[PDB]
Amino acid sequence: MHLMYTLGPDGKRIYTLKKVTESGEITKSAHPARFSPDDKYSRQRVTLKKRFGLVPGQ
Repeated sequence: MHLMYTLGPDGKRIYTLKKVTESGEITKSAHPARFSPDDKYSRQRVTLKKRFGLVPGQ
């Protein structure tokens, strides 16, 4: 039962994951406070289906 959907900032199904390879720096898609992390807005089907591009790096 992997892959999660969020309806917070908008309300749809923010695609993401929790498994080991769950998004990048960010906790997973969605917004952390300001347009930063992928948010699941990194066009799915790209890369390798892992994470959504990440952003809140360090």
